[PDB]
Parts: sequence; structure tokens; C-alpha cells
Amino acid sequence: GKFFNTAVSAWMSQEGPNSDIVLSSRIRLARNIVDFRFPTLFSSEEAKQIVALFERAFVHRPYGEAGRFELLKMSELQPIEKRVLVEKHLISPHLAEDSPFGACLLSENEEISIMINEEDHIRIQCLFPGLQLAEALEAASELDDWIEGHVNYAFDERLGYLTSCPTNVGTGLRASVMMHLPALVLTQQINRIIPAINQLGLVVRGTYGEGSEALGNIFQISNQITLGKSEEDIVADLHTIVEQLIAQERAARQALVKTLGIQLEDKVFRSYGILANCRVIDSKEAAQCLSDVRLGIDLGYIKNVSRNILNELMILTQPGFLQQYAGGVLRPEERDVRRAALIRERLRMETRL
Amino acid sequence: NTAVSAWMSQEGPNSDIVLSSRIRLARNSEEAKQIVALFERAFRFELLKMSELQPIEKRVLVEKHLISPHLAEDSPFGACLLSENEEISIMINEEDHIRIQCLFPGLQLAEALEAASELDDWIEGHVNTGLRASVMMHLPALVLTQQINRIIPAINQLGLVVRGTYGEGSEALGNIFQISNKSEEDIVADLHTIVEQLIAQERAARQALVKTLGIQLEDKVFRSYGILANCRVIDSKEAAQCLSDVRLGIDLGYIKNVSRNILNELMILTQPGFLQQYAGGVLRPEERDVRRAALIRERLRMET
Ligand SMILES: Nc1ncnc2c1ncn2[C@@H]1O[C@H](COP(=O)(O)OP(N)(=O)O)[C@@H](O)[C@H]1O
Repeated sequence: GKFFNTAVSAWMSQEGPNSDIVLSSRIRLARNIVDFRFPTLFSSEEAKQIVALFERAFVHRPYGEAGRFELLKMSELQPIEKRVLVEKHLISPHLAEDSPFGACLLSENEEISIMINEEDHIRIQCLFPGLQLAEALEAASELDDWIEGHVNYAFDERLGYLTSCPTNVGTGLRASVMMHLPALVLTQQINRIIPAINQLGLVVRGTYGEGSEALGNIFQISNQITLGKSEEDIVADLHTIVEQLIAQERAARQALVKTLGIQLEDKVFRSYGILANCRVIDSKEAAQCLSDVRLGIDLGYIKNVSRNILNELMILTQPGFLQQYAGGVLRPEERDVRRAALIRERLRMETRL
Repeated sequence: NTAVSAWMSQEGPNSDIVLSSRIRLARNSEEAKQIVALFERAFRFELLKMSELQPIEKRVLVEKHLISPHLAEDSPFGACLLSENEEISIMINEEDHIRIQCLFPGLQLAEALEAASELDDWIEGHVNTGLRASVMMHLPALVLTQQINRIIPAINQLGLVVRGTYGEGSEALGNIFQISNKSEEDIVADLHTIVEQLIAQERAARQALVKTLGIQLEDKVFRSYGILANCRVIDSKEAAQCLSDVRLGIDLGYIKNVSRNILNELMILTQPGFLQQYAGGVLRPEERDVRRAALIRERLRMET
């Protein structure tokens, strides 16, 4: 097990291209199994038979470099354990909350998460640190071939892979990128980009996906069109949009430095001073300050602090990890004290060494 | 070369609340020069002539409380005699011919008056009633617990004045207030009793805040510490509030590795005269906010 102890696995702690702004790359493949009804129509037995179908096939069959697969059943996990998986981005909020027969199939390296009995019978999702959409598609395609050797996909040649929700009919592909855009939010150029992004077929979402708000200036950029295009082209289209979004973030940072100057240096250090010394902090402010301190490390204002630890605090300060860190359920008053105590401790360590 | 002399940095009785005590005794053109020339022959003390000081040097002595603003600006022919420990400061040609001033740290009015009259006999003994007794108090709990606007009419009724040291008009910046005032010995004893009454009320108000706010009070004091120790721009008012918070946090024991002198010491060094002196050249207001923050970071960095 021990998927619950670390916030960012060794796989995901690797430095990737454009890791200063692009946190990770995700590629989702949606599939349904023949002779079972869809997740939107199907009885409790078809749910547990699908989980039984996957459990039989993949428990005693490792994945090489990825490692052996462990089957996690939502019914057998505790509410913190579910929230810790959502907060580590392993499973969706839909699976942890609204899917009692849901399951998850995790590789040891935690780069592969296969969601069972969610919106689709199968949600194959690969995760790569930094911007690596092309690499994530080969691994997803390679895994997709590997899985359909042991199960039979419900596919119509004209229709394509059958899906419960109209939004992902056809190839069943959602490719997304998670990006930190503090400068585009501060310059308010994010109110222009978002609607422009929607016009090209891309969708802008929160840190935990649809229904999520943007925590700490971290947004999810994913394609919405799922028809009339190959997987390779839609991944190529998302990449170029992300390349433009990277350039706009990096240029807006120079505009902020040239315009604000010492005031921007004052903004990031004040946020540092709060996080390093506060005794009570809420989820909203902690995200804003951690975003500011991350901005300060990228620009060179803040020294002796790694940006990885800040990537790790965004997760460790979420309700799931905090309770686990505390060891037991926490009340809303208690979480603001624990959250601030956690952040001081991790920063105290950085200064010493 | 120092904002608060080694004499002033010493602990005094009730120095957690009372920053210092002072006593100003009033005693009595060409004759004015004769008076200055008569003192310099008499006097170890050092003499400073206003006509030989430049405007920045004038503003630094007023920020230190060593010389009055009236003498620095409306008396180019004035003079001042300073002690080595800066305890004693004698002003010449202010409102009266001599205005003798004593400064002890904390609440030591009796000791300050004793010395004040003692060298007055020394002056009367070699050459041939306007008493102004004051204390400075840091009262953040009586301000935050909303008692301060009730107490100052009660204090005025007994014949004592209350004036914010650093705040323009009624507003007091940094929660630092000046309390000032029959026989001389009754006047100082009359003030002394009310001051202890204010100390008892301040300390009780601090316990009320701790018992009431708890972790929230600790968060407020440390957030103010985090700002001062790390900010790059800060104005006169935010610095005054945060220094007041940090001092309170040190008094209550939350902040354990910073000496309480920072309040006494930075509220004087953050004044325009010392700020310009800090930078070494005239500063425009936006440059002051940059220099104000840099000075406070160095001071906190010196303890921590
Ligand atoms: N780039 C990315 N990195 C990490 N996680 C990502 C991601 N893009 C999407 N996700 C995760 O994918 C999960 C589902 O996101 P959602 O927007 O519903 O896409 P979906 N259901 O079509 O697969 C979310 O819980 C979100 O945390």
C-alpha cells in the first residue's frame, strides 16, 4: 500500500520540461466493456462483476517499470483515504463521493491510475511530471493495447468508443495540463484568455477538475472536442496552446517585474513572512501565499527554498492530508491551526538546511 | 551613533509597560551668549550649540527627545548640554533660560526628580514651579479592549494630560502615549499613583485578551513579526502597529528570541531624521518606505 503517506511520488517529483509553470500532464482514455450496461444504467451486480472482471485480470500481473497493480475498492476505503487519493490527483471527486462500487487500479510508481465504475467503465489516466503530453500518450496507448488483450471494449466503428456522457463520445480522449499562472491572474489577463481558450475547443477548469475552483492560481487546461480528429493531432493542438500559455505567463512576469519592481518583491516576502510565522491560516490564504512564494522562487527573489516543497504543501495542506498528518478527524477550527503549524515546520527545515 | 543610549536600554521598574520617565525643571541676546559661555566654562558633559548644528542634526535630537522642537526651529541661538549617558540634557534659551531634563528608564519618577533638583542645587551653587513630569507608556491592550477613550477624560479630570507621542493630533501611532501632570513632590507622587493604576489596568487587559483570543492573539503578533522581518516596503503607520504587536507578543511571551528594546529603538529610528541618516542622503517619501523596511529587517535579524 503506502499510497497515502507521500503527497508527491518519486515519479511525480521528477523535473520535467517547463516544470516552473506546468505541474503535470494527464491523458485520460474512456472505455466501456462489452455486454455490460453503462455506468449510467447498470445494476449493482454489473458493477461488482466489472470490478471482479478487472480484479481477476490484473492483481497477479505486474506492469514492469510501473510495477505491480493494486486494486483499491471505494467501498473498502475510509473517507480520509478517499480524499487523500483525490488530493493526490489519483482519483476524481466523482469516484470517491458518487461511486460506491467504484474502484482504482494503481501502479507502484503511481504514474498509472485506472478508474473503474466511474463515468465510464474504464478511465485510463497516465500522469507525467512537467509538460510531457506526447510521452503520456505513448504510455496511455501502450497501456490501452495491453488492457484490451484481457477485456473487450464496446466499440462502434462509426460511433467510436461508447461512452455514458455525450461529452466524450468517439475516441474517449481527454488530454489535460495543470498550470500555475500567478502572473496572468494578477494582471487579470486571465479573464481574456479563458473565454478565448473555450473558443478553440479547450476548457479551463479548477485544480480538482469540473466543480472545482482554482486553488492557488493552478488551473487545468484540457481539450473538449473528442471527435473528428486523431489522438495525435488533439494532443498536438493542446501542446501548442500550452506553449502559447507558457510564453504569456513568462512575459507577464517580466511585465510585473518591470512595472511593480520592489513592490512585487515585497508581495512575495510578505507571503513568506506570513507562512513562516502564522499560527492560524485558512485554505484560501494559504494557497495565495504558497502561490506568491512559488512566484518568488521562480523570479529569483526568494532563495534557499525549493519549488517542489511548495508543490508538496499545496497537497499536504488539503483536508485529507492534514487530518492524516494530525492522525484522526479534525474540526474546521482545528484544521486552520494544523495547516499553519505544518507550513511553519516545513519552512523551518528549509532554512536550517 | 545610537537611538537609545545604554543608560536608557536598562530595565526599569514596570519597564514592560513604562518605557521611560522624565522631569523638566524650569529655572532662571548678548546675555544669552553670556549664559551659554558661562555654562561651557563651568563644564563629563558635552555642549552642543544650535547655531553649529545642521537641520538633520537638529531633527535627530528631537526624535531622541534630547531637545525640544521649539529650540531646534524657533531658537537658532539656543544651546544644549548633554551627558555621556544622555541621562541629563539642559536646554538654554527655550521657553526659559534653562530647561533641565532628566531621563530614567521605566517608572522611576522619584529618582528622576531627585537627580533633577540635585544638579539644580549644583547650578544654583555656582550661579544665581514650572515642573513638567511625564512618563511614556505602551498600552496596546487598553486600546484594543476599548478602554482608552474612557480613561483620558478621567485622567484629565484629575489634572493630568495625555498626548500621543508619534500620532498627529489625537491619534497615537504605536500605542505609545505620553502622560504628564501644589508641591513638586506631590505632583510627581500624584502622577506616580495614576501610572501604577494604568499599569494594573493594562496588565489585566492583556490577560483578558489572552484568555479571550488565545491562539488568535499569537497569530496576530507573529503575523506582524513575519511582516517586519521580511517586507520590503512599509509605511509609518503599518510599522507602528506591527512594532506595537511584536512588543506585545514579546511581553506576553509568545515571541521569545527578540528583545523588547526593538519597540523603544525602532519607533525612534523609523522617524524621518534617523531614516535619512540611515540612508545617508535625503529621501523622497516612496524611498522612505523602502528604507523603513530595510532598517526594521536588519534590527530583527540582529536578535534572530
Ligand atoms: N494535468 C493534470 N494533472 C493532474 N490531474 C489532472 C490533470 N488533468 C485532470 N486531472 C484530474 O482528472 C480528474 C478528472 O478531471 P476531469 O476534469 O473530470 O476530466 P475527466 N472526468 O474527463 O477525465 C480530476 O479529478 C483532476 O484532478
